[PDB]
Amino acid sequence: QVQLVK
Amino acid sequence: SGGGLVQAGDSLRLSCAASGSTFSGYAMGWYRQAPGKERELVAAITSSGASTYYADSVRGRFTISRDDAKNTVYLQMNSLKPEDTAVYYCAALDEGYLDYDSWGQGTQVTVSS
Amino acid sequence: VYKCEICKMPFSVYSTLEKHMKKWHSDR
Ligand SMILES: [Zn+2]
Repeated sequence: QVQLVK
Repeated sequence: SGGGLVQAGDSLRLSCAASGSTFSGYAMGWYRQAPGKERELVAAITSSGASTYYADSVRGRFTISRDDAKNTVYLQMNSLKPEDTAVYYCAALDEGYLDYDSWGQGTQVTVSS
Repeated sequence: VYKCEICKMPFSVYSTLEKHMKKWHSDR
């Protein structure tokens, strides 16, 4: 996993 | 689209995506670091997507889903409460215990009322 | 109630640890 958005 | 600051009753949707196809063959989970507590598994989904886990506090309100084709996992958060305030992360269930450092970056969700 | 050290999922005594490992830590 790397980036999480919103 | 601005930030994670919202009020109770509002809904948000979180996504977690990575290059390649790394999430395939692994069950995935959404974790949160609320002020005061250690990690909480908020929702999980098996490798096939056939089965689903939800923490008691969010069951009925949150929804987890995966798209291995896009290497992306989702958490649909309806009816936010102030107790939902945390940093949110996604990880392989095989890696739920690793240091936050080795995880991604994480997004704040901040609910008000 | 037992927490899993890998995922921190709670299971009850009506689903054993080895069932957790097969369902949630293998290939579904
Ligand atoms: Zn586990």
